[PDB]
Amino acid sequence: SRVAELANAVVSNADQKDLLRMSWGVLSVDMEGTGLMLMANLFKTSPSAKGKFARLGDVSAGKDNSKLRGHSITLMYALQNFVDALDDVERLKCVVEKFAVNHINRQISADEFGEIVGPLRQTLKARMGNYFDEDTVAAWASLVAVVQAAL
Amino acid sequence: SRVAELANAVVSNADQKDLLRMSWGVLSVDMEGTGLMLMANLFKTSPSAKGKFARLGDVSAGKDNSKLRGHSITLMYALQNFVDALDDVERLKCVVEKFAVNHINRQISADEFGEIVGPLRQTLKARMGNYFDEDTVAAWASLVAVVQAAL
Amino acid sequence: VDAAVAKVCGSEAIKANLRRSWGVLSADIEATGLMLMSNLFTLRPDTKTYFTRLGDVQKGKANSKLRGHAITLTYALNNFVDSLDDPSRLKCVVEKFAVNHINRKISGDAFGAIVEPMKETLKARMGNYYSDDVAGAWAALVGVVQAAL
Amino acid sequence: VDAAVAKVCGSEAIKANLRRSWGVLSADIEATGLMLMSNLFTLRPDTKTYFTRLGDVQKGKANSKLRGHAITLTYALNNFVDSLDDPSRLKCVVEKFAVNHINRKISGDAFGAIVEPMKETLKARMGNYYSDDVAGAWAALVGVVQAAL
Ligand code: HEM
Ligand code: HEM
Ligand code: HEM
Ligand code: HEM
Repeated sequence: SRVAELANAVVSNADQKDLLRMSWGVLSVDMEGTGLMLMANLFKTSPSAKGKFARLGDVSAGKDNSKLRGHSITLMYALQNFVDALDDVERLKCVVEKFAVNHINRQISADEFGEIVGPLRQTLKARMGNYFDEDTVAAWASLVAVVQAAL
Repeated sequence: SRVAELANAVVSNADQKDLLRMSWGVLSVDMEGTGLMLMANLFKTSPSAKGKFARLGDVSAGKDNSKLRGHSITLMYALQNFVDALDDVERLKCVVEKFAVNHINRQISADEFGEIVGPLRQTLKARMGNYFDEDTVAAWASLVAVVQAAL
Repeated sequence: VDAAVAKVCGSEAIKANLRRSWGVLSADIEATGLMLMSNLFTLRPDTKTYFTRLGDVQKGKANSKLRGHAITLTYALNNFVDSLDDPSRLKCVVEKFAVNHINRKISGDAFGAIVEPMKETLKARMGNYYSDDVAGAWAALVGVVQAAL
Repeated sequence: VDAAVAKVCGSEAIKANLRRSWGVLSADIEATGLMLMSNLFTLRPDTKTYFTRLGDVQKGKANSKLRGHAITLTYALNNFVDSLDDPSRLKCVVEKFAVNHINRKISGDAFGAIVEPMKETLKARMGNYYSDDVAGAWAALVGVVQAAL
């Protein structure tokens, strides 16, 4: 697999790390709200994803759906985990591998997992406003690609 | 060359980072109190330090001396600075070099700078309680030694 | 679950003690997780057989699957602590967490094996800032998960 | 100085704004410091003259002396934020940092050069969570130092 290669490449790329941490500083202000936003956007641009999340019930109901809420919050702590791993290759690798197993068990493939990038962009536009920059999206895409490699 | 060697060794030593961060969890609960304790211990074991810290006035007054409080608090953020630099060699080196410049300006020799280790040990023992260990002292001493190589 | 949540969220003291202890643990999230798991398997080796995917769990940080698990577990604690001001949030986070453990055949009684390991972890990491009320706070929080299982 | 301290410590709105903005900035202490210094020299190029020990301050992270400075500056901000519960702490911390700037012949007016640079740094790093009151909070904190200079 390319997990080791891509994990090493992310940890050694100071440019990208800066963009990840700066934007995470904004995304993490409201963990629940931002998690729910990411998921809302996912379901809007990948309607095929809705069925995969059937355990959650009405995935369009946002904060009024307790299971979607718990899911969306927990998703944001997975991203916090990744962000806190950006200075240690073997740490990043092992947490990526952990979450890959979670997704493998739901038959989520690499390109399926990639469907989060558009949602991340829309969420970054909402959260960054006039300071939005596409280079940050590319930074998140690079991190997402480490997980994709593990799937 | 020597600062680089020692800084690279700190960044490469994972076990030592664990000891630094664990002990930091206790030292940083009460930054002000811990700083004052560290300084009190320094003045106890180094008579000469009182003279070098002449700006601070009557250091025997401890927490009731405002200049000593301001100093002691800032000292603790300098230790936070070290703790936050353990995964980035160029970061650690620039932090150390800045510390060295400041202490050179205040006529502090390498031997004088090393007077902090005993005080740290006593402070660590006061805070770590039944879970003090000698190895944690050596971990802090490694950081002190990088600065000593620069002085 | 609602009543167990309220025992925690309705107590200023429990919330304060969870928050201050979490402050200490958060100085090293990875080491917290590894120590908690080490204490679990040392104090309660009977629980080792629940962990069939993680290889040799006694190998600690060198076992990458255990390491990834231990780190991630500590972010679950982070999430619980960050949920204290909103009972409905703590509820939905714990309910999700409970599904994960039910899927691994963990009962409430089994989950309670963590209490003494947690107390030891708290004592070791907090030094002279430990008090028994801190252990009480974490036992109450573990009780929320037990109520959900 | 006392009046300026009371304006900060006595206002829950200022304290809450300093704390929530610091929450964001602390996601990357080093990057915050480097961005603040970049904005200082960009929005107030007249201030470059004071920082010639640091060499080419325009080089950012690659300039190790600038980097070391920027990191230390950001921990000074961290210190201010942790001084909000005790007006006497804030006073003595401000007085300490004032001593340093007095000795570099930095006047109150000169020190105030940081305010617009800080405002732009806050906008850039907080995104939609920025508010004018956040900049006001930081200006009030800078005002304490200005009163001491
Ligand atoms: C940044 C991107 C993503 C992160 C960090 C992430 C993280 C997570 C986490 C932590 C869980 C809970 C795992 C468990 O408890 O077993 C989860 C569940 C899940 N994820 Fe993701 N995920 C991401 C993107 C996606 C995408 C794009 C899809 C599909 C299009 C996906 C499909 C799923 C499914 C089906 C579940 C199980 C839901 C359930 O029934 O509870 N994930 N994800
Ligand atoms: C871990 C060890 C140490 C660290 C990280 C450290 C860090 C610092 C810092 C950050 C300052 C404030 C600098 C400024 O604002 O200009 C300072 C001031 C000072 N330090 Fe240290 N220091 C350490 C050990 C020592 C020791 C052992 C001595 C003397 C025996 C010493 C003597 C001084 C003096 C004389 C000042 C100036 C105090 C004043 O008048 O404000 N330092 N130190
Ligand atoms: C404070 C206490 C605990 C926390 C915060 C915790 C948290 C977690 C988390 C977040 C996961 C990953 C869930 C997933 O991705 O599917 C997990 C997995 C697991 N937990 Fe716990 N747990 C705790 C105590 C226990 C105890 C006491 C047991 C057994 C008696 C237990 C048995 C398991 C098992 C078997 C897994 C699956 C491991 C795997 O293969 O990934 N947990 N735990
Ligand atoms: C919030 C605003 C500011 C804070 C908290 C601050 C804090 C500091 C700190 C902590 C140091 C390093 C002291 C040490 O050596 O340990 C420093 C150095 C310095 N500051 Fe500031 N400062 C601020 C704004 C300014 C501004 C606006 C100027 C000039 C217009 C200024 C001029 C300097 C100079 C000349 C030095 C010495 C740099 C060197 O040669 O190493 N500061 N400041």
